[PDB]
Amino acid sequence: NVPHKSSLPEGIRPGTVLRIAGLVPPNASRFHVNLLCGEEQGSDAALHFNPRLDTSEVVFNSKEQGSWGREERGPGVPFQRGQPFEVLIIASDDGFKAVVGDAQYHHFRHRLPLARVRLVEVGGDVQLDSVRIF
Amino acid sequence: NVPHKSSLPEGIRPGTVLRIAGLVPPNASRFHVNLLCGEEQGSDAALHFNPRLDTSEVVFNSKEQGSWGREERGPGVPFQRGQPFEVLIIASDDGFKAVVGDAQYHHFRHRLPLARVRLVEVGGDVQLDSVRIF
Ligand SMILES: OC[C@H]1O[C@@H](O[C@H]2[C@H](O)[C@@H](O)[C@@H](O)O[C@@H]2CO)[C@H](O)[C@@H](O)[C@H]1O
Ligand SMILES: OC[C@H]1O[C@@H](O[C@H]2[C@H](O)[C@@H](O)[C@@H](O)O[C@@H]2CO)[C@H](O)[C@@H](O)[C@H]1O
Repeated sequence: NVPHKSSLPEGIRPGTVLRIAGLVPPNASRFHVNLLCGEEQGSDAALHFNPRLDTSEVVFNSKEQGSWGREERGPGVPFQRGQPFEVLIIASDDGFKAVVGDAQYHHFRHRLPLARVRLVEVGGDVQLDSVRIF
Repeated sequence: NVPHKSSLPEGIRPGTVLRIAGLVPPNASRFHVNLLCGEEQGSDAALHFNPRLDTSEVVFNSKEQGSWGREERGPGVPFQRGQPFEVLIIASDDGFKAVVGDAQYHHFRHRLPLARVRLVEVGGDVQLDSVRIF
């Protein structure tokens, strides 16, 4: 389906909320939500949120000068092929809160400063009904 | 018809999201969402979100020492009788962002210090499905 890419020219502040509503295809493998620091290829990523249906896992990480940081994995997979989903990604001064459904799924401490974030990206095996930045 | 009242023993910070999902009765006059700083009757209100189906308006305000403050009004009423709704109240360093539907509605700029808030209440003419604090 069409992916999402949107600029955040001033960055984001504690209280920024990214809301993604969609539907994991019935034969999906994996999709992702990126908060990048530029339009450049493989740019630094303050957050990489990667639900993996094929391997039954959800990986969190950051990227800096082309090398990945230490992965963090959440408890379980709050996604199912063929089911719709609602994701909130909430920026605090300490980290990102990943809310799936009606419960917080994981908390990802910042590695890159918030003010360096300048681009949001949503793609993969995912059908998107709405992407909003509040 | 049941009202929601839950304590925030650790308070709220920037990056906190208050999600409310419910339905407005077909005979509703008003319902309210309050962020109070204690369980006192007539406690100080850092925020008071008051949709009104009878006078067709949405009022924001703050209470301090029993006295209401300056009233702020949103553009229109994104609520209807006999219709479901979703409301996001997002706390940041500057104020509270009120989102209704899938669109930013209004921004209430802080009056009380955010650290005062220790309690959440939802009452009035409203039928609640979920009230989550992320
Ligand atoms: O961490 C984000 C990236 O992970 C890469 O895959 C990891 C894999 O998760 C890990 O288990 C091991 O196999 O090494 C790989 C990288 O070192 C993904 O390929 C990449 O797309 C990101 O998701
Ligand atoms: O909204 C704060 C309080 O307003 C009270 O009614 C106000 C009214 O909104 C205002 O237009 C003016 O006429 O003074 C009235 C009395 O303060 C509500 O009765 C109260 O519940 C609060 O909502």
